[PDB]
Order: sequence, then structure tokens, then C-alpha cells
Amino acid sequence: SQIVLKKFLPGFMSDLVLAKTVDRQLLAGEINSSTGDSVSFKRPHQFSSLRTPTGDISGQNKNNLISGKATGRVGNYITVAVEYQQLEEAIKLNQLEEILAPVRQRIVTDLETELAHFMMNNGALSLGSPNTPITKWSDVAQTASFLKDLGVNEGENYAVMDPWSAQRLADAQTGLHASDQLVRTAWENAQIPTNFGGIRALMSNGLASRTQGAFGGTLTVKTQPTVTYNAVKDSYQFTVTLTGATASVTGFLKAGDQVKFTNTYWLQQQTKQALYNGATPISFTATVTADANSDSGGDVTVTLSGVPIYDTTNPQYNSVSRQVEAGDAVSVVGTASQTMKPNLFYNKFFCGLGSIPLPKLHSIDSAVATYEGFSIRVHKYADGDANVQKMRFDLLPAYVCFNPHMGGQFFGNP
Amino acid sequence: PNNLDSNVSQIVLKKFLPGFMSDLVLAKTVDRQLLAGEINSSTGDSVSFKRP
Amino acid sequence: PTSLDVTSMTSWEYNWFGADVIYIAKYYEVRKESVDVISYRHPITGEIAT
Repeated sequence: SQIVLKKFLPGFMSDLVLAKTVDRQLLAGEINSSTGDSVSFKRPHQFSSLRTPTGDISGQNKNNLISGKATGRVGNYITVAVEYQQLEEAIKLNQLEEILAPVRQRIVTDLETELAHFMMNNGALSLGSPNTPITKWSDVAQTASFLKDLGVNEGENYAVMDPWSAQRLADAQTGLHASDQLVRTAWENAQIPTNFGGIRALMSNGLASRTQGAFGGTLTVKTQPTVTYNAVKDSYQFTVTLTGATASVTGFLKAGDQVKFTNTYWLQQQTKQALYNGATPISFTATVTADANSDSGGDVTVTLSGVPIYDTTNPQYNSVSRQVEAGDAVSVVGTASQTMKPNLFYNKFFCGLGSIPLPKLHSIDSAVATYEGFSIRVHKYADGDANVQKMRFDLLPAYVCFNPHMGGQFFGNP
Repeated sequence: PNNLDSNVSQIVLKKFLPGFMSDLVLAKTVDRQLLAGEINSSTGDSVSFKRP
Repeated sequence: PTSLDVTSMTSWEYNWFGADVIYIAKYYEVRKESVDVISYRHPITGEIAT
């Protein structure tokens, strides 16, 4: 009842795959003391052609030159702080080393959870119905096929799924017919290969989950929005208002919901031709960014990520077949208020990540802790005359969204 | 029309313009050897010198 | 008139009576300068002489 061991019991731990896959090259050591609190990148240029029988362009308009931007900003602090009575703390706990172990992993887990939230909030592409899980081989190959169909080449493509989904895919490998290595590996270790369907497939247990958000009624747009390139050449975000909703519901659309425009299709970005999904055209979709309520009269104003550019004076930047106008029909994927864990798929150049070094506070003892390439500043002080020491850990990340049309969520389809 | 204002950046140089300044004559002219090293905050707040 | 350097160093626990001392200092500098060397090459009694 008195004697105690000096070694703690083991605990539970998540895994980190999001940080190790996203781009950590372009945004690194760029938000310094001189840059400020934000930094921006450039965008590629696109040109259109004028077809004339004799080569005369005098009447027509030569291509104009418009430059875009992609801004990255800093986030909030990741701070964990504790206080203790040092007499009872130092009873058998030597040098306060036991606090160090479960705090860096807490910081890393929170950072990764917020990164996943940001990634699924800003992604535009969607595939399959949210209800259906992943059970077959095509459910993974569809993501790679879609990404190749859009036309992205420079980079690497990755897909992330929960532990159970890997087991269901692994069982399919056991039933293969001629590959001895594959069936033996799946039977013994239950490990799928690195490249599953042409896309680098990964497994992660810690994956953020979201709720749908209650909606009801045949939604449609009342006012033609502005989707000209000049308006959205800096953010790829646009605002739109809807009608036909329910009378008055708070939290009508949560963050991360996918709104699909039925009659507007995607385009092969280089050839500017429509996309055909084997038997049906692929419709345009957008992601909710901020929570939106509905007022009396059934009017919902929401901000969406991903723009259906159909500028008529700059045809070279089109990405959809037709211009979205009033009276169009839209729908929201999923059920009323179900909660599910989304599966993410993205290109290498979709979201960035970086860290801002933190200086030591004057006349306060401190140190640096490293954990998977993250530096954590630990500070100790003795405020108060009640023998209450305090220790705090800090970390300051920064995110950036390059192109919303290069990633998103995906599920299985029946 | 060409709208290419996002191709450049606003720059604030690392140069400081000259300021204003004063001069020191009164401090140099006074006698400083007599009072130097004669007053301590803990010991007291006054010193005395003897008249001829 | 005479202006002396100030150090505020001595008089630390000592009685001073002679205000007839002026403090002067010598200043030393080392510089890198360009100098032209002339090579008198008279062969008699040694030739190479720079």
C-alpha cells in the first residue's frame, strides 16, 4: 500500500501521416521578422487562341495579363500549461521528466487534428456518397483516376483511410488468384502494398470526424453570383445565397458540407472539355467554409471554397461548362444530421505547413524540445507566493491553401 | 487592360532617415571630481563639504 | 585651454588634492594601404632590389 514502482505504465498513442505527406518545402522560414504576418505566392498564366482564316487579329482582343496570388497566414497558439505544489510533486518524481513525455505528443496530436480539419474544410473535390464505406478495389482507384482526369502531373498523389477500411481491402487481397507474394503478405501481416490503385495509400487511426448539419427542402439559387476571374484571382472563394430551404433552422449547413451544382460540369483544365464519368457527366461541387443559419423566408447565405469560373472577357480561365445563374438546382450530399469520419485524398501541392521559431522570454529559464521535427519552447516561472510553480509549452504553426481543386474528401459508392 | 499589380511587392527599406540632436556644454564645464564617488543610495541621501 | 580625458576610474577610496593633472592619451592605428614599390635593378653589386 506504500511501495510504488518508479516506471509508469504504458498509454495510448495515435499516428502521424498528415504532416509527413503534405508540402513542407515551399513554406519554410518565410514568415520572418521582416516579412510580417503573411506571405503570398504566385500563380501560373493561361492563354487562349483566336482562329482566323487569314491571320488578321485587328478587330479581336489580344490576351490580357492577369496575375493571381496565394497567401499564407499564421494561426493561433498551441499552449498547454500546468501548475503544481512542488513539495507534493517532488515526493518521488525526479526532475519533472514525466510531464515531458505526454505533452509533446498532445501538442503534435492537436496540431495534426487542426490540420485535418483545415484540409477537409478547404478541399473542393468529392466522390461517392458519404454513407457508403470502402469495401472494394475500385473505391480507391477512383481517386487516382479522377486526379489523373483533371490533369495534375507535377507532384505525388496520396489517399488516407481508417484502420478498419484497410482490413476490408486486405481481405480482398487474400482472395487473389495468382499473385503469391500479395496473398501471402495479406494473409500473414494484413498489410496492403504501398501503391494501391496507382495512388500511394496510407492508414491512420487518428482522423478528424464531422457532422452533416440539418437541412430540408429543394434548394435553389435566387441571385446570379459573380464568378469572374478578377473577383476570385486571390482566394478561389465566392459567396452565394439560396432559396427553398426550411423556415428557420440554426446551423443549417455545418463546415465541410459539399454543395453540388447539378447542371454545371467540370472541365479538363488544359483542353477545356467536359468530364465524362463512364456513364454520366461529373457535376461541379463546393465546400462550406463557415457555419450558416437560415432565416424566415428560407434564404441561406453561405461562402463556398472552389469557384466555377466562366468569365466572358477572359475565356482562358474557364473551369466549368456553363455560367451559374439564378434558378439553378443544387443539392447537399449525405443525410440530415449523420456523423461520419471522412476519407481524404489530395495532391502534394494542396496544403502547406511551417513553424515559426519562438524566442526565449527575458529572465526566464527555458529549453527546447524536439519531436518529429517540431520545436517546443518550454518556460518555467514561479509567480505567486503560494509555492505554485507554472510550466507552459508553446508552438506556432502556419497554413496555406494553394489550389482548392487538387484534393478533397472521398467515400465508397454502391 | 493589363492588371498585373500582384506581380510586385511593397518594399520598406532597411534605411533610417537622420534625426535631430542637441549639444552638451553645461555638463562638461561643471566640476565633477569633487562629488564623484561620494554618495551612496544605501548610506544616505546627502553629502556635505566644508567652507573656508 | 586644456580639456582632459574622463575615465571616472580612480579617487575610489582615496583623498585627492592636486587638480593640476591633465590626462592625454596616445592613439595607435593599423591600416591596409596601397604603396608603389620601385625595383632598382642595377646589375652591379646585386641586381634584384625592391
